Amino acid sequence: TGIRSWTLLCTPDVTCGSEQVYWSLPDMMQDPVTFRSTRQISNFPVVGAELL
Amino acid sequence: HDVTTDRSQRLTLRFIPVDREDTAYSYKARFTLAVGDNRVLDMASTYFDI
Repeated sequence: TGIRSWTLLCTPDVTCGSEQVYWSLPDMMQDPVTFRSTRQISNFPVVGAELL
Repeated sequence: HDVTTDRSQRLTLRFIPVDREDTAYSYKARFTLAVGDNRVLDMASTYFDI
């Protein structure tokens, strides 16, 4: 119930690591395989996962 | 007879955005318009509201 159960020891990383970013050039690809479109800066249609 | 309706569909409605920007230099909108099936919408009689 102490330490190992909910928390862990790891080798430290400077930034959050490799978090999945959702880059797109959506106007050209209507929707690649499974995506719905709404064009402004709230929910851009994704074209895959990239590395920041 | 044929250029007139007898169905329960409206004429004037009010649309609202969900999760919209509220910043000092940019104030954005998200009017997710989904016009009813077998029903047209004239845009020259359509405007916003402050």
